[PDB]
Amino acid sequence: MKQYLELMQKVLDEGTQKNDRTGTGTLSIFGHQMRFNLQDGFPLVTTQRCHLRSIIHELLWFLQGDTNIAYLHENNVTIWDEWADENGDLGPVYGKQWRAWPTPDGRHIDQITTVLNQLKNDPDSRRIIVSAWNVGELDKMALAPCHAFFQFYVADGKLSCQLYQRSCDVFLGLPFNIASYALLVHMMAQQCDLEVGDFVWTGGDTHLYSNHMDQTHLQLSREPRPLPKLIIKRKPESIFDYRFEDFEIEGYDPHPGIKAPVAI
Amino acid sequence: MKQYLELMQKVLDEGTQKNDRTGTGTLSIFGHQMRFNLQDGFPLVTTQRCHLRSIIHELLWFLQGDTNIAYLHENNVTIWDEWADENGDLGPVYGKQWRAWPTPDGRHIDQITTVLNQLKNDPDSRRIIVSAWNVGELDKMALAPCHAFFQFYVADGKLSCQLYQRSCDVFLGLPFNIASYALLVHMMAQQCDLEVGDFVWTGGDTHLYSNHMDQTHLQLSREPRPLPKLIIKRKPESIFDYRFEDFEIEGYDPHPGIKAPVAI
Ligand SMILES: O=c1ccn([C@H]2C[C@H](O)[C@@H](COP(=O)(O)O)O2)c(=O)[nH]1
Ligand SMILES: O=c1ccn([C@H]2C[C@H](O)[C@@H](COP(=O)(O)O)O2)c(=O)[nH]1
Repeated sequence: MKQYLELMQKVLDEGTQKNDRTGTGTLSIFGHQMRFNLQDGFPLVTTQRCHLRSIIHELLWFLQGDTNIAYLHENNVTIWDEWADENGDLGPVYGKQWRAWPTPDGRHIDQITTVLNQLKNDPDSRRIIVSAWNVGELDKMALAPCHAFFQFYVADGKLSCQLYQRSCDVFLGLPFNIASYALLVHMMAQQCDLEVGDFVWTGGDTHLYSNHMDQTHLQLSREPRPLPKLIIKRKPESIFDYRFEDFEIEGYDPHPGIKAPVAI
Repeated sequence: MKQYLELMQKVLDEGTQKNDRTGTGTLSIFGHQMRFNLQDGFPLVTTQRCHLRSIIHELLWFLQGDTNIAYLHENNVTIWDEWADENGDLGPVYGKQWRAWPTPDGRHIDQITTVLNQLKNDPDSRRIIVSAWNVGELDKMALAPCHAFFQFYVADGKLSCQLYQRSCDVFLGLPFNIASYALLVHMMAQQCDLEVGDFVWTGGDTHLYSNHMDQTHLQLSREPRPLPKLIIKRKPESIFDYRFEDFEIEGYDPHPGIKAPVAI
């Protein structure tokens, strides 16, 4: 995508050498923002083939408030294997904070339902927020939330959403983080009878790993193709009733996939 | 300031009519980001006189973990009077979340000290974050945090900071939110022996109230003056030991102040 490739070029031209936790260096910039008008089409990177299958199951899993990978395994989705323990537990990550944020007084807060209530009853609210940054449970999580905080907004019958991502691997992580939240905006809007608006991506430490230089130059030489269109085949009774097969992406014609290896 | 006036013009040209909770309409945009190189000077609006006295005491108060306005009153700072109850309590707002985020297991998390520890021991960390968005305590707060979440970043000996502000009154709130966090970046950097870098402001619902149109046009006709320089007179033993008199702003020559009335 145009916005995506411009970011890639910006990290190359303006990034500072910065080390990560494993010791692999990165080229990093701090603070960036991109906007995607969802009416122009589904924001799925075309300059390299992205497989949506995993994204969709992962999102459905988050909505379930599930933090054990069993559901992912029944569908042979292995993207969280790296972090799970022998029982397949990840600790109180995303889904748990979204659906059951624990309070000091013994309650569990359903932020997803809270957000739906606000979108239907008080759409002008400037506090329609979901946060996975639960300070008191950070130590128990396999990993600290990257996509930590997001806010919804309604104006003229259009649902917009801004995500704050504290850390971002532009090559390997970003394509998937964008498609994931754009998808959630489409589900949310369908359930609230609103049109889709903008998905605003805001990043903190936005970077490219130094061992991904050839892959980046290769993708930077490719030309963006038309964006696909997302179609939701049915309208479930609630946000927790979607199923994998309800979604179809039409018109997605990507350039070949590029492999990016990681150090251990 | 240039970035500030450009935002003001953008809300006028691109904002959508949106109602707020009191019923006063606003012109609103969603998602905006500005960057301030703190080495270029202290980001205090010059196209209208801003009084830093209140900003400074409020910040010192936040750092104390104090949520009762008594300290503000001893210094005749009344900016929180509107929200306090008869005892002068605001509930678990900013200072309490910053210094004593309560966990379900009975602990109180000092996010400010946590952040200092990381800046000194693990400066490359991509998780140096402070959040006031404590979902479990929102109902008890006089008001939901506007400046909800911020992240620090170190690269080449420079301390940068990005604030996520969910809601923003460009005329009345913004000048003060910027100066407040820029000040905190200077204190933080002094305590960690780092140079100051960039303060990145990211906003959610960014707006101007409709009864502030004349004031906005008046400020938009003024020319930005040189930015002042902040000087910190001494180096306290810790981040909790600053005092009002440690700060001096030099070279601040603002245009006259503009009053903006609010509906009740
Ligand atoms: O959804 C995700 C999850 C992780 N990352 C990246 C950012 C980093 O390169 C790494 C996490 O490192 P820490 O940031 O946490 O340290 O993975 C993403 O880009 N997106
Ligand atoms: O630090 C602050 C605190 C409040 N506001 C503004 C944003 C809104 O105009 C109002 C809060 O309204 P709600 O957003 O909460 O609804 O005050 C700021 O700009 N800055």
